[PDB]
Amino acid sequence: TKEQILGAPVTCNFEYNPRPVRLIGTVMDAHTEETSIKGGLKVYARNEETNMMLWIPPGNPKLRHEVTSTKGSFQHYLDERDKWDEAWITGRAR
Amino acid sequence: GRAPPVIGCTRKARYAGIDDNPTITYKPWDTTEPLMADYGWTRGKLPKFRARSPFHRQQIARRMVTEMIRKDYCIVGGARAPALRILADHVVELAKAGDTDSRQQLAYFLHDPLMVDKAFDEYPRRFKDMNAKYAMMTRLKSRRRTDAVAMYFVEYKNRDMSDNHKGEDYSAGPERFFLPPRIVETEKGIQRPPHMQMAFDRWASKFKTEEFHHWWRLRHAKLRYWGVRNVPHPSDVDPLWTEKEEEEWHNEMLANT
Amino acid sequence: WQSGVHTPHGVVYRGAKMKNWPEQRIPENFKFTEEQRFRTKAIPRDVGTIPRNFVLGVLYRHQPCEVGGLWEHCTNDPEIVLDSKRHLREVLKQAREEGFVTFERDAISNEWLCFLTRERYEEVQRIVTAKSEAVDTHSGLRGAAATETSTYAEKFREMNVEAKEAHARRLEEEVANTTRYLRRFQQREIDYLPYTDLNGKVNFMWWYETRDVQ
Amino acid sequence: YYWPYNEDFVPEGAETSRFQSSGSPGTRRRVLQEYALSPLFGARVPCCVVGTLRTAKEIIVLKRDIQSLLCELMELPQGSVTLGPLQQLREMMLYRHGTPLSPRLGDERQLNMDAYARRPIAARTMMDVFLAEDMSLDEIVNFGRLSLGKLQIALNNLRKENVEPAQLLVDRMGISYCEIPSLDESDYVFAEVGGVAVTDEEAERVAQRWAERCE
Amino acid sequence: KEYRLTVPYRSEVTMLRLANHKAINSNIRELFKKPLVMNNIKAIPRDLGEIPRDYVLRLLFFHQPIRLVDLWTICKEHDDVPLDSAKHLRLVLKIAKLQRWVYAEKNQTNNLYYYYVHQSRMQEVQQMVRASEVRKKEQESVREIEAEKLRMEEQERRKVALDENIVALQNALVSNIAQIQEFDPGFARSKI
Amino acid sequence: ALFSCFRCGYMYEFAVSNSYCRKLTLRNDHCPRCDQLTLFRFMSVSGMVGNMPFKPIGVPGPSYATLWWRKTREGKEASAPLDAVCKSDRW
Amino acid sequence: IATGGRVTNEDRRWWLVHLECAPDITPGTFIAWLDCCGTHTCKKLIERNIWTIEQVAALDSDQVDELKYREGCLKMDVVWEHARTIITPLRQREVTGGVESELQGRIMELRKKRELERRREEILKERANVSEQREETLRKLREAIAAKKAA
Amino acid sequence: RPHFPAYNEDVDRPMVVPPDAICFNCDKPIDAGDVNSYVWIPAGNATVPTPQGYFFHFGCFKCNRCKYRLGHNKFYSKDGKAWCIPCALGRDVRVPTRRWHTSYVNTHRTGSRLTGHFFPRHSHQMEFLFDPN
Amino acid sequence: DFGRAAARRMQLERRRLEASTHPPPVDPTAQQACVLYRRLLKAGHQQLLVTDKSYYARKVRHEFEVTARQTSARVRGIMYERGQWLVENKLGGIV
RNA sequence: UUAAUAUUUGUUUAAUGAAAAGUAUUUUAUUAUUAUAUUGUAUAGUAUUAUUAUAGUGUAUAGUUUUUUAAAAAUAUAAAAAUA
RNA sequence: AUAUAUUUAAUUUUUAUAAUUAAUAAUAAUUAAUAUAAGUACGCAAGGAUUGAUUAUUGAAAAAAGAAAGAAGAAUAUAAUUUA
Ligand SMILES: [Mg+2]
Ligand SMILES: [Mg+2]
Ligand SMILES: [Zn+2]
Ligand SMILES: [Zn+2]
Ligand SMILES: [Zn+2]
Repeated sequence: TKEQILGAPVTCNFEYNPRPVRLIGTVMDAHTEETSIKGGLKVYARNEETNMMLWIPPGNPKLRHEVTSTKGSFQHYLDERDKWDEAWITGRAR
Repeated sequence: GRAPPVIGCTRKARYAGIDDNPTITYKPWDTTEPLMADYGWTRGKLPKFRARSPFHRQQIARRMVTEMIRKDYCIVGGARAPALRILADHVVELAKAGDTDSRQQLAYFLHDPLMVDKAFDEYPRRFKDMNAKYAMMTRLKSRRRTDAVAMYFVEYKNRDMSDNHKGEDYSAGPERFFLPPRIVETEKGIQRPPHMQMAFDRWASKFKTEEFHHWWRLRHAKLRYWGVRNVPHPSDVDPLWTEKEEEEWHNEMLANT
Repeated sequence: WQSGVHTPHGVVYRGAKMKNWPEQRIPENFKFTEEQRFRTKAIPRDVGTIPRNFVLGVLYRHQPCEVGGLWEHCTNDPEIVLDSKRHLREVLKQAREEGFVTFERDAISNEWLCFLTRERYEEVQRIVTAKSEAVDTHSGLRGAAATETSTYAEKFREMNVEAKEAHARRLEEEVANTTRYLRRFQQREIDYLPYTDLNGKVNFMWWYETRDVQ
Repeated sequence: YYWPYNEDFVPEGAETSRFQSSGSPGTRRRVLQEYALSPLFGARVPCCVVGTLRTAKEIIVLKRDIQSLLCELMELPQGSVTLGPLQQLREMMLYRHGTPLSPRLGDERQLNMDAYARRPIAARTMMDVFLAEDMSLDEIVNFGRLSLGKLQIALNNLRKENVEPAQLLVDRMGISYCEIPSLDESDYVFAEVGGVAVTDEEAERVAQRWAERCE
Repeated sequence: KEYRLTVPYRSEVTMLRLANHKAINSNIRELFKKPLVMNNIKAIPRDLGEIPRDYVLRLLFFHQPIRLVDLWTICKEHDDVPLDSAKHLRLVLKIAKLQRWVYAEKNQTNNLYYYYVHQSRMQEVQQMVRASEVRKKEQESVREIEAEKLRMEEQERRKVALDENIVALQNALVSNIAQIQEFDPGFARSKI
Repeated sequence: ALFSCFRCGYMYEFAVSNSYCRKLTLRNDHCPRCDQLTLFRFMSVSGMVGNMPFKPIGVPGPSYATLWWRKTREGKEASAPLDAVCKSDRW
Repeated sequence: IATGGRVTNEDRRWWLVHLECAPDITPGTFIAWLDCCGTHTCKKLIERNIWTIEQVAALDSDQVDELKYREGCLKMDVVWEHARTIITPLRQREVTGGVESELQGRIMELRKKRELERRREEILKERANVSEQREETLRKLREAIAAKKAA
Repeated sequence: RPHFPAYNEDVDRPMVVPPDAICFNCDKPIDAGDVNSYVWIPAGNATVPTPQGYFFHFGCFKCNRCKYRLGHNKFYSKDGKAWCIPCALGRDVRVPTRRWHTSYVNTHRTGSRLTGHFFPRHSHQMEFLFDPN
Repeated sequence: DFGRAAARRMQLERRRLEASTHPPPVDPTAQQACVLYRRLLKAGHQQLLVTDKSYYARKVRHEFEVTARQTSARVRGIMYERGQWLVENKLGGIV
């Protein structure tokens, strides 16, 4: 369920040339409870200076994402939500 | 992956089916819960009868459901009948659920807390043995003369399993709108709940005064000044309630016990 | 409220029971899901005149009370009207909102105590005296029994201060014993029925009766 | 914008249940392989599905007598036949054919190949008949064919006329249909689980583990 | 024509904005929006006299001087204030200037209030306030004495309360004894 | 909405729907402190009963007075004397 | 789950492979976890005094018929089939947790715990040692400044 | 545009009609809540007399010296009595052209409702809400 | 503001208190600087396969001689710590 | 002819005294108190039963009770994303 | 700023079924990044072409033979998910 999935760190390895990209980003939302071809997953990954909001679809052989926390961490979800909101409002040019 | 040939939620025709393509579409609110459905011309929504605004439409729906729960039936016109039937089904669902949240939601929706209580008292035991479609809608062959709109008689199904309205005959209305409704000869000895009986007696005794006769004659005068035809003169009008008529109606009420 | 799902197994509350509520047995392996436990909604208890007067009578008996032993005192009270600790907490919250009692914290034992407000202490005393007179009028006894009770009351009044305190302790412990004994023979059934007031709000009307169990 | 989840969506200081066995994808794949190669629990093979033209509300009162008479029909000791849940076939106005919820017909193409149509509905409420679990599929299908033949003879006798268990089932119980369900082939063997091929030795290991767990 | 009015589920603020009825505890802002000849809202009754005068006099003699905003903030900082607004403070100060109680002198860029005309009477009022504080301390000592008396009265209340508890528990005891005698009198005869 | 008694100042909260917009200003409700029928006035504003279209359940939300009134009667410093008797989360 | 009207081997395998996604589900967990177990179904089961997946699986076909055609539980058959399908591995989880333990082991559990605590202590020891070196360098700078002032 | 809140929140300091309540010009008891014939002027002060606002009768809210109405609906308290500004400043008695022995004032603090104490009252009350404790 | 903003401000205040308790890192002295230089040179000549040892020594000399003398003392200490990290982590991947 | 037209369409009331103006058949309009002849009390205007609260006092919770219709274009208002 | 006439775009509501012909929307003088022919041909040499491929620019189109006064939903996307 949402309350137990959102907020979990996700390790995503994307097979891209010339070197696969390795990211770690918390779950922000899920589109399906059980497994499905339209499962969907919303992940916020922040690098050293880059913040991105990825929507990884399930079943792609090149986009291998694994959930590792095994738990929800709703407070961590809230913290990451606030971080993304502040970064998104800041990034606009003024 | 690519996008559909028509991207975004595009309003289709009234009788066009679903598309079943990936489209980011949001609902206004959770319409799956009773009495929270949306009105529209698609198939997932109730047929929106004509109203000045969605607020006015919801007010009309609330008064419709209130009168429906009050007198067990309602004669409506046009697209109001499917909405009334579906909302009556929703009310029966809430009554059978019988949660405190269901009580509070039906109280938020209805105009009468006494009708909320009457529903939650009668409808569970009345429709315990029914799965769905608790209300029946019958299209009448007579139309409203003013706007030629199609009329529909909407009612509840389990008439005999109900505490109130047990044995009531709706083939013809009562003699007066404040008198108790007709009763078949077979169910003459039936008895009504005392609280509903007292409420009806109070509301009916409201109309037994002379100030109501004055309101009646003044309404005659108003509708005659407003150009409405076939409205007699307040000199030719006669009161709806008199002493001998009340006496014989009391005799008939004691006969029906 | 069931013994297994809402409380750990083995515990039971010595108080008034709800009418027609079955005390069904729950298996020992029963456990709630972490997500299912969040969406649990309890029915509202009665914070009305009878429960608040009962709790005020207990708080007037024990001057002052402590929140830990308050449930024990309520269980020892003969005419208990509370359903469980949740009902007790709700009645305490209602009394706090109405201003009958206040909650202080002792800096010595680091525990919360429930004191009676000075402005409402007179009304609490009036309620306690009216309840005592009602219990006296309802209690039935013969001439000799009434004479013996009056003599015992006169003796307890003529006794000293510490003598009266020890007599009160003995009397309350014997009352606790006789209540634990009589509970096996009769209980207090609480019945409820929801309704809606003129403001569209849902509230319950409650009845309290006593029924013999054999 | 608005986030779909508010702050009060999860109470603070409360933990949620874990949604996977371990964070390691290898351990996840191994546990998935175990649960995929596990034997199909709760799966039973009915000898015959018996159906009537009445409704479940009318057959519930007679379901026990149907069990006893089916035991007498199988000529088995009392208590060897178990009736599954009553399935009320969908009352359909258009009657699509082949659906599991479609009402059965008193005719089949193999029975009347040269018939230009089918015969009207014969069953509207069905129930499976299960034997003991230790019995083999050969005995199951033998008992099914025996019951089918006996019920067909009883229906023919009833049609020709207007103490035997079949006659009682057809007259008193109102039973008017019996079929032999085809074997369910939905569960396909997992050649690979999680992309890793399942070797014969590993499959035998999982089978032995599940046998020891059942023992 | 308003979206908030056309929305099917009206908010509480939206329903408040429809409170144009001239009534007790109605939408005062929505009733003031309409003209004065339409809404029956008279002028604001501002209480003037010695009650706000002495208060602002003490609060100004404490600092001597302060600006208008500083005076308003220092007054609002307290709990009991006969002044409802800075405009009320301004009117009180203006009446005091007319009666020669406070005088406003303009500095390089601001105005400050001082007590120069009634400086002797201002010191007299300050000494009266100090004597009132001393009388409040004496009343606090008398309240400590009355608290000792109330401790005696509370000991008497504890005596009568324990007597009431005894007479109640004895009643509950005899009631339970009667019930147990009705059900199974063996336990009652054993307890005597 | 949040209402207070005219005689004693007792406060209780209850959301107002579209069927009771006439009773939003003044409510004739039974007061538990006065033990009789008293007039209740509108004090502070809650969010709403229904849902704003395409807006979450939080929108609009109660005012700062309603949030402060709740926090004084139920919160950290308010439920602490009540968490020792029952701990409402449990029975 | 739709089931198209009847539970099949594919649906049973679906439930079996999804049993991995619920390690904390025991045979004694509440009945609301089973598929197609609505509020009406759950309330009717609680009336029947059925608070457990074990008690759902231990039901009889006649009881299921009573619940489906006289109480109003439409997917009671689906709930009962799900319970009967998943009850057998739940007993194993409860008695020993075989599928959960034989794949990790207490040895690996304690190894992971010890390595976690050692790494967490090393992370703080790194900062402790770097602060010690910083303080030592500050003292050396003080000594060098004293020597330069003496010079 | 009006620049004042509506429905002043009294959660910090409730303004209720006291059980005992006398007048300022009359020192006689008034009706508490049954009739709004009195005039309530609240300011949130316990300053004597009649704390949390004094009270006046509609007929008696007039000046006590000249027995006339008020100019701008503003009275002057003078040793326990309510005078008018021309009376307090020492000017001559001026007879008003409008109503003589009664002033334009609403009933039950309706005219003094748009100004006074609102929410929040103090600064330490907002930080009580925004802090978790 | 809100409760979450207040908690965030309190956490930031605690972190700032800890950071103020911690001192500015280091201004390295000549002795330990030469020790680190010798360690770097010896580690390069021990494990430097394909990279020119002469070019590596020239780069290290250029760093130690111009970069620290150009930058500030805090950056000098940061460079000292980074050089120690390189010595302990095999020149940071210089193969 | 336009004209099978445009337009109308009566399902829910938050407010309190004159005079100009209006004379509409007030059948005894009122039923009485006081005192003292006589005289007169219900309805505007903008060609109308019309965008309409005539602002002379005065204050107020009486809810002080006539707005059809089952999809569309164009137009008219109101809202209108994590694009700029 | 007007549909009055002409002219257009549609429609005259399951027609089991486009296509014998009328008429009718897409007849390369493309542009930019790469890579290959090739580091070729051709140049004294430095140099260095032509050139069919992928992207880039994101769309797809069939006219006339059947019974007609409700909502082409018995409406809360099921051709009745149990139903008194
Ligand atoms: Mg006119
Ligand atoms: Mg046709
Ligand atoms: Zn009150
Ligand atoms: Zn007065
Ligand atoms: Zn004056």
